[PDB]
Amino acid sequence: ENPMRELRIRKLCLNICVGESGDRLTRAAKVLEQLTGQTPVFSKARYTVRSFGIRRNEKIAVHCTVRGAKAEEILEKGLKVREYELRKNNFSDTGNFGFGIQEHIDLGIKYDPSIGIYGLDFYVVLGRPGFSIADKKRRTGCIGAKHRISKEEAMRWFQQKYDGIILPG
Amino acid sequence: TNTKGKRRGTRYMFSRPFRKHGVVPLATYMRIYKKGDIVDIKGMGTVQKGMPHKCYHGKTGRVYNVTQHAVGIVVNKQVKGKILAKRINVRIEHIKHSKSRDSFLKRVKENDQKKKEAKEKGTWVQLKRQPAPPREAHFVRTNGKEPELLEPIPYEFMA
Amino acid sequence: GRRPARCYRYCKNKPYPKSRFCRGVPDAKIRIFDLGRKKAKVDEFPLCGHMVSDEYEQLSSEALEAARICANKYMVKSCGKDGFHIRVRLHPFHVIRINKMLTGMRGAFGKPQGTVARVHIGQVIMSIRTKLQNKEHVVEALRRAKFKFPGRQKIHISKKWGFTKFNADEFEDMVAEKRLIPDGCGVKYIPNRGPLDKWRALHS
Amino acid sequence: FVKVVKNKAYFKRYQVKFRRRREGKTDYYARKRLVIQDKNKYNTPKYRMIVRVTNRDIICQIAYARIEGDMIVCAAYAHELPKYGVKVGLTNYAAAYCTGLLLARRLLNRFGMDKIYEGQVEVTGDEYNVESIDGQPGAFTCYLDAGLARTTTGNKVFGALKGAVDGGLSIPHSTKRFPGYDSESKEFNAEVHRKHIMGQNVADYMRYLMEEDEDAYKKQFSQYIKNNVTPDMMEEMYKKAHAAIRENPVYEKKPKREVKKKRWNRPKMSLAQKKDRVAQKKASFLRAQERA
RNA sequence: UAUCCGGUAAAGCGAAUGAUUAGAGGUCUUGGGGCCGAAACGAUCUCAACCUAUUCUCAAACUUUAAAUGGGUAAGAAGCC
RNA sequence: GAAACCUCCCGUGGAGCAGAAGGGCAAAAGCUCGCUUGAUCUUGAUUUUCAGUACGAAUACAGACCGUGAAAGCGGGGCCU
RNA sequence: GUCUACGGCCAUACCACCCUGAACGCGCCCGAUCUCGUCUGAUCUCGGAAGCUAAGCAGGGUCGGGCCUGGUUAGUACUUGGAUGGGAGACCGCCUGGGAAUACCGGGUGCUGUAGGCUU
Ligand SMILES: [Mg+2]
Ligand SMILES: [Mg+2]
Ligand SMILES: [Mg+2]
Ligand SMILES: [Mg+2]
Ligand SMILES: [Mg+2]
Ligand SMILES: [Mg+2]
Ligand SMILES: [Mg+2]
Ligand SMILES: [Mg+2]
Ligand SMILES: [Mg+2]
Ligand SMILES: [Mg+2]
Ligand SMILES: [Mg+2]
Repeated sequence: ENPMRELRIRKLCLNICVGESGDRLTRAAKVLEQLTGQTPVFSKARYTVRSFGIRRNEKIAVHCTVRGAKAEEILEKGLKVREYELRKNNFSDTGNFGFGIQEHIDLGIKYDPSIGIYGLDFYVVLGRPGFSIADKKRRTGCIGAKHRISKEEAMRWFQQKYDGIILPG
Repeated sequence: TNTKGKRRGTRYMFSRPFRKHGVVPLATYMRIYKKGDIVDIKGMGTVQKGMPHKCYHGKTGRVYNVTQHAVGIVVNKQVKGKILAKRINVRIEHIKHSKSRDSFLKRVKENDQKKKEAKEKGTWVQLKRQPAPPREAHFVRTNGKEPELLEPIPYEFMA
Repeated sequence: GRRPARCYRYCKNKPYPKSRFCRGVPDAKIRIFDLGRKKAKVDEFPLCGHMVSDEYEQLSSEALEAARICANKYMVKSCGKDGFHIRVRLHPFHVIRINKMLTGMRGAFGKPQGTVARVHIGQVIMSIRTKLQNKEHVVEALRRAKFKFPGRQKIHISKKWGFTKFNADEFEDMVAEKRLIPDGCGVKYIPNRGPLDKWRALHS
Repeated sequence: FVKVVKNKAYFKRYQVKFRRRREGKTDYYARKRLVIQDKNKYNTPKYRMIVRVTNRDIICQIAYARIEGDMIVCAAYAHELPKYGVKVGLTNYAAAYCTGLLLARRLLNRFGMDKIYEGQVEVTGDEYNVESIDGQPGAFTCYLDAGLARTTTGNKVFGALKGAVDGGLSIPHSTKRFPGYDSESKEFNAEVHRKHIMGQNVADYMRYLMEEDEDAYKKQFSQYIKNNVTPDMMEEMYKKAHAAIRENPVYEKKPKREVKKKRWNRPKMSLAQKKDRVAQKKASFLRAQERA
């Protein structure tokens, strides 16, 4: 009989790290645009790495955050591709979870020989009502303690909500 | 030979005390210095505009000018043989009221009270101060119990 | 090779530790500041025989080594290999300089010759713990080690249990209640203060 | 496991920030600039028209800063506007205007400058500012203290400012962030602003919802529908309120008494009790373990 | 007699910075070498660095503390009301 | 993959602020944007070296013309040396 | 009793976890037409008032850490002035005045200004 300790999805985060810049990256942006229904953002590199073939301030990856119903919908698709299996290690200690998908066409998008096959990275930030305190401007605060989402508490949400398994190992 | 640099040897002088860095609390800025107010300079690292020179740190002096956010202040500085009253412009943050004078003002106020009163009475009262005199004749009552004997203690080597 | 100890005896200079500034310091002769059965519990070695200085002088790193060896060698021959623990309690930190002469006194400021420890009057140099059986052998072990130092030092037997800070008359009583708790060579002192869950680990 | 970030040492070296900075209220960087005087002014005040928008409220205060703690010359709230006419939408721009007006009028009645400095009555919305009349006591002057409000075009803080200005306080302002200014052109309307002042932006949204879907309108404007406040009744309502404010701004409080004087709180536990508690826990721990 | 200033002596390092001994505890990390293991955070040691309480000893160019001696002002008619 | 990008949490500053080092700095003095030319024109006063002369460097004002900001303000080069 | 707004001094106010919060407030909260701003109404801005004290916030708790303040440490360390004092020196004792700091052990754990609520 809890009132508003209702574990919800705060945001879903998506990124395609191509590590190439120029055209490959712009091509991947289109895929994220098709999936989410919103322009994404290019993230540039922190610094040069000669092994990976990237340069400081060169555009490596493209990412985008989705919130609310659209986020819920795209999360569902991602889980359908994964077949509603996650692991113990997939949940973070902070009560969030994430998972990859090995190719975006499995969600529900058409391939193209140009616009190829970009795999991507679902990360789900769970939350609760009254989590905004942390990031609002004026009378900020920390979200108590018996309020923070444990790893276990997010696992049981996922087991309930999306009917998942959470396999061991 | 030493460097003539302005801030040479102010590693500890202009350095905010332990756990008192950060914002300068506002009372500092919002208290009024008139002309002729005795004021004790004390540099402060945070505010760097209008710092006084290291020689005048610790020195007290009187105010002779009051600009927007600074105060001209006559101080005495010694120079080998000769003392030079000289006038420096220090930004408020490096300055306090010297309480030195206030105890005197209190004493004048007490004398004026004690001069208005005790005039219609006739009994003239001690107005001047007087140094701590010899501590008077008095009895010490060793009430019942005798005094406690104190032997010096025998040596032993601890460490 | 190196100078006589004579010249670098008295504590003349300010302390000149090996640091950012003082570098290219050749390493100290003494290195192992303790030996014997150092893996021994408080209760199986209570004696605490110190060698205490009586001059404000400098002991060379070389001297401290020689003294240690001297004391350890005799301890082993006397009682046994694993019947004592010796703690040297002066590390050579102070660096000691050497203006060398193949120009004259122009620009003289030394290179680091070596290291040295400064000792105050009443400060401890070496210390040994063993059994109440073995008082005599400790005394002679330190006596022998005196001859490797300059100046004058007394050998003194403490009123403390082992190498602890706790008076040996009170030790056993403090242990049983649980003011004190064994902790390798040392002994952890538990006070009142700490949350009551710490208290509940003891008394159980 | 990891290195414990917060040791004894950490706390030992740690400096707390100021209380109001911790609490997340006072921007001390801005406060220094805002509030202190030029020393050659000496003991003359420096007033600020504080404006703070709460979730359900709008507070406007005028205050100078004394060393004991900044003193409030005069204050007006949004929850007073029920007296004057405004029933609902009290955190809204139009109410913010009223609050700021009310404040200005209240201040002016204290100094006897109610009759002088009538200010702007018709409510144009345009650039207005109060010239001090010669041979008469000068206009009151204060500065706008926004606080931690992101001052952007159309912030209710400036609504209160506008109200005060129209009330007759010489507060300096541009019109760059009155709602009506166009960022991609750089001119002011002052008809757009007028509408916002008289709740027409609310009224229109009230009309747009009723047209679209009844259920949403009913949800969004429940307390508007209760009390009977229609879209076409809106503009008039605010104009009446302004006139009521203008005619009498004075505050009379309520004569509060008949208090039981009881402790809702919990008093602090005495040393001896705490000293006892631990002894009981110790005893309890011993007696419990001497069984199993 | 009031009232400011100070960072030397001392002290401290279970307080920061830097140095530094030892055992207790810790698969935190992980390793490199082992021994018993096909191999296994399996068992057993080990030495690396890191950490949890403790412990030994230090600093002209470190310091939470912090003296003695010391430097300003002030102690009225150019002042009060 | 120890290192690419994203996310949550801890984080008194252990980073950064052109350079030596010291001080100073967290809804900044750091970073990222937006608009700019107070690094402009002009009297004196003062400080620092001091002989209490210069230079340099600085501090407080005052008069102009500007910038910026909703505004209080801040700005006549570089957080201070 | 206590809160809100703006505060002063800036830990006796900090941190950790635990409990309790009447009424008014403060909040979370529900929306995005307009204003405004985002990759994203998350923040920011705006329009609200269906829920709820879960969280923030307040009050209390912990043989809590920290901080504040006493003791102890100790008349110890150090130190002004003095001697044809000692000592081969290193250093030490005395006289004359001044006099600290850890460890260890206690107590305390925000005060309060202006303006406006509530407990009528
Ligand atoms: Mg020879
Ligand atoms: Mg020398
Ligand atoms: Mg601001
Ligand atoms: Mg010095
Ligand atoms: Mg020293
Ligand atoms: Mg000018
Ligand atoms: Mg700069
Ligand atoms: Mg929202
Ligand atoms: Mg709550
Ligand atoms: Mg609760
Ligand atoms: Mg405590």
